[PDB]
Amino acid sequence: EKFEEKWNDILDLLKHMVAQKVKPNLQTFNTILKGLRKCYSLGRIPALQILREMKHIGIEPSLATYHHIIHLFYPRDLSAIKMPSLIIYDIMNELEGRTFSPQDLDDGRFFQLAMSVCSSLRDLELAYQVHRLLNTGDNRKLVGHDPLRKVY
Amino acid sequence: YYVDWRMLRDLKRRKMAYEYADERLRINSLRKNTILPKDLQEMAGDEIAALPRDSCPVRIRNRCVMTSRPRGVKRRWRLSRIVFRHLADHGLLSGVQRAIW
Amino acid sequence: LHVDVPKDVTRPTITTSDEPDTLYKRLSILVKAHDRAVLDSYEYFAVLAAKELGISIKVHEPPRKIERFTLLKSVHIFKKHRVQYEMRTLYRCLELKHLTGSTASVYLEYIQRNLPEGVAMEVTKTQIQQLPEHIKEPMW
Amino acid sequence: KNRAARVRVAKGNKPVSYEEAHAPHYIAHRKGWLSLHTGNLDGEDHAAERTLEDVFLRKFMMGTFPGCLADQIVLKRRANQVDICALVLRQLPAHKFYFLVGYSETLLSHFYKCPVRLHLQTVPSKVVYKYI
Amino acid sequence: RKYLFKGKRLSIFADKAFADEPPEPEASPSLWEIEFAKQLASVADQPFENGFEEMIQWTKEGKLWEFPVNNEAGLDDDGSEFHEHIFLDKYLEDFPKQGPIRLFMELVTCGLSKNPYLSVKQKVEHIEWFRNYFNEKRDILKENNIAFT
Ligand SMILES: [Mg+2]
Ligand SMILES: [Mg+2]
Repeated sequence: EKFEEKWNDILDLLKHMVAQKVKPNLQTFNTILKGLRKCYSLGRIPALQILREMKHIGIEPSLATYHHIIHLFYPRDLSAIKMPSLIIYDIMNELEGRTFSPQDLDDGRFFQLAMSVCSSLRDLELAYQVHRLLNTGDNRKLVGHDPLRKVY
Repeated sequence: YYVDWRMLRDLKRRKMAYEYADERLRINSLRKNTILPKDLQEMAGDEIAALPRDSCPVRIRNRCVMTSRPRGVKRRWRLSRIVFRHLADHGLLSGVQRAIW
Repeated sequence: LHVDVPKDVTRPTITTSDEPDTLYKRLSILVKAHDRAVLDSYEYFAVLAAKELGISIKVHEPPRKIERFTLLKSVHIFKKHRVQYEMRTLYRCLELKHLTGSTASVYLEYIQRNLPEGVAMEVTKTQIQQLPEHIKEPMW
Repeated sequence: KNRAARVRVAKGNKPVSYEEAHAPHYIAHRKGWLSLHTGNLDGEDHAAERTLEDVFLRKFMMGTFPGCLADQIVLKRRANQVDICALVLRQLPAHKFYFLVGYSETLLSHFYKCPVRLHLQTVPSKVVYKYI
Repeated sequence: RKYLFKGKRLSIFADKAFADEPPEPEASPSLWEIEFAKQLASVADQPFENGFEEMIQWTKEGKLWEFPVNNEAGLDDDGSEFHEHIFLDKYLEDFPKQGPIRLFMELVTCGLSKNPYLSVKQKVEHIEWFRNYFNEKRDILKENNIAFT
């Protein structure tokens, strides 16, 4: 019923992960962010904090981890198109030239979602950056499956 | 089904010779020398005789694998002259041509 | 591709070991085929590949072999009437010189993977190594 | 008279392909070899086993593509790879060819324990070299 | 403003001074871990793009020969050595040290040493067969003045 209680509960599981000397993995953070996509409005500040904590621990954000942050910051059913967020530009700068490997089950989703946000923003320069990232190394393998390859 | 009952008998002769190859080698070695007592050699002459007749490898005949023809076979292809000519005259053997010179 | 080009193509990892490399004084590659033209095309591909990697190569044509045999033309009798068949083997020898073991593996893979159908190779590597350490010093 | 692999004359109404038109003595002169392996080269082994595989591979393709073969198939062995190049008439629907290619490749790769690939060039109809 | 890596973090966890202390295979791969790995592969599973990518997959699966060709790839005779194949007189100790049987077994072990089509285990089996054969024929040998074992 209450998000604040719900969030404090999920955090309690994380606190018991340190009491029992259990270290988190990529999936642990990806799971929390995938859950946060329900509360688009209130999950923005929590979502950024997780990614900062991911780097400090030493877990490397994968394409799936950004796929969730994008969904949370650029809603498809977004009425407020007047002043969209600028995070997508920073993410692409962060991932410029990097090569990625399969490390989660939502890695394919990232590329299809990134182009959609570009079409919504009508920024063709960003679309070239996203496509340029797809061509580096063997990133082409994470474009998506039959449903998402033709959408991208 | 094999081509005929003659090819079937030949196939069994080939599989019983493989079973008795080491045995017939070890026993026959005791006979093909002049270093062992003749009493042992006379007895080894009968142990080899007692083995089944189809274990003997000289009862194998090379037959065309496709027509089971006993004579006329070419050992490199295992085919009779008649079957070989049919494949050769149709361009189906790799590198076989007619000899003109 | 006119506008869409790979950016940073991934290349295999080649790690230099600490073991010393083999030294091949000579490396003779005898290709065989029923067709002379295929050997000519393979000779051009192999000589071009060697020259591009820095390898020293020479080529000659060992004498061809023709194997002929006779058969009976008819299915029954008519002994005097026969049919003769032949198989022709042609050779091209690619003699390479002064190759390290890393250069000979990459070259042989590249040319063996591109060996046409109906072509047989016979590599004859000639390695050069020092004397055994025991043999170096006479010990009674 | 010689009767071997010779498509005899009729009254000018018998279509014959390039392969059929030429008698055995034109092998290596006007027409090449349908199968190309290294087993008949000098000092090479396993001619018998390559030849038996060819006989079967030809009977398999005739039955698997019944009435859909425009000419005899060409077999090409490189290393352990086998390559089957067949001229096929455009009788069957396109999707049926994809099924028979997947089936015939997998079945022959598990039967001879080699990688086998099928290469199909579709013709609108049989190509006639001459009418004899 | 919305800096991805500048700002407050949850801070529930601490910097990993110790990293990956427990080994990855803490137990033999469970069904849960074996099945998740199969799904990770499917994430990047795309069809072959050319003959090179097809050949790359065949090689990893053993379907296609490795290059340059090695005619003895995967053919190790029990990790034996040349001295094991060539020097076989250790196995003739049970036999008489001299006499006709020794003269015969010398010829047998000489041929076995020159045999490239048998493994050491098979060669030993040939020697063992003769040991049991002569043991059975002890009485005939004794008549001929040959003493076996
Ligand atoms: Mg019958
Ligand atoms: Mg005989």
